[PDB]
Amino acid sequence: ADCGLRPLFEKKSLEDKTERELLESYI
Amino acid sequence: GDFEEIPEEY
Amino acid sequence: IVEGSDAEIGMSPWQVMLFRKSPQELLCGASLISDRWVLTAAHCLLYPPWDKNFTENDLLVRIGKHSRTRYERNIEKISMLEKIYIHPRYNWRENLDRDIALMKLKKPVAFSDYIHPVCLPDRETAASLLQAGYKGRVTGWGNLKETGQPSVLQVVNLPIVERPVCKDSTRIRITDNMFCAGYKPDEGKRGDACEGDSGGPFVMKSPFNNRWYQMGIVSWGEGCDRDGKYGFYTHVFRLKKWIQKVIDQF
Ligand SMILES: CCCC(=O)N1CCC[C@H]1C(=O)NCc1ccc(C(=N)N)cc1
Ligand code: NA
Ligand code: NA
Repeated sequence: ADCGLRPLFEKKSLEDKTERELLESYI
Repeated sequence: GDFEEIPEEY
Repeated sequence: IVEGSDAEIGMSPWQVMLFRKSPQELLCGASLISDRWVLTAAHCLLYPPWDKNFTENDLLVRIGKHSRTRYERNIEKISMLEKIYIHPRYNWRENLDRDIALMKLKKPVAFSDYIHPVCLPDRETAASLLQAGYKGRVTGWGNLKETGQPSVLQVVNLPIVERPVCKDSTRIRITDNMFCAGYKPDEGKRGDACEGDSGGPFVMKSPFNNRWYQMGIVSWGEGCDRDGKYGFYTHVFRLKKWIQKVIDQF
């Protein structure tokens, strides 16, 4: 249900330092 | 070895 | 992990450490997929060429960890195995085809800021995300180079590689139940999994629902971070039918 949503990141709407590198490759 | 031993209970 | 970096606290709360009871040491990585199921590589548990054949009572799962060596009081949780399930068609004799195992915990683990399950891919997420050039992320406490060990969990982001480049980089027979990832020599950047990272997850963050999915399991590689070589991962979606059956029957 809750899988894949990290308490200290997605659940707080905080991004980790390099997740955007992944997003930018999903082109 | 480099590992801190764990609680005996485990 | 070679050429990776230190993880942030709680960056990979599904990361699991497979731990040998005596002599007490890291055996492999793994991942939490629900409050009682842990996913890993079969070769972490069964590999006859190396006289490896572990049973439930030889091992513990450590969840919520950051430090490799330290006992992280009030943060990690340590769990006992009820039962190991190895894919019945895992090919340890030839190429590690279907390199996947499930471990059922004796009791459910409590979720926290540092402990939380990753998603497993549906067919549509896998189709959308498993494309050459798309990056995923690998985590682990394994070696920092091919020929020491890190103080804390390491992370590296790596691009999926096209199947013909995967195949032409090796003499091993590659199957549809595997994919490979890593940079080309041409690409500059580098990084890889290594010994000790086995069984840990290759994850991708879906841009459709902003959830992390485990697309691969660290399976094998020839050396670590060699130019022209790539790391190979078990293709989780291709084996999901087996995963569901195990979980649905047990
Ligand atoms: C097939 C080449 C040797 C190999 O990788 N095997 C022999 C049977 C077990 C598996 C293994 O060592 N997995 C550990 C490993 C090694 C390298 C990587 C990598 N460079 N990405 C990942 C995992
Ligand atoms: Na080849
Ligand atoms: Na390489």
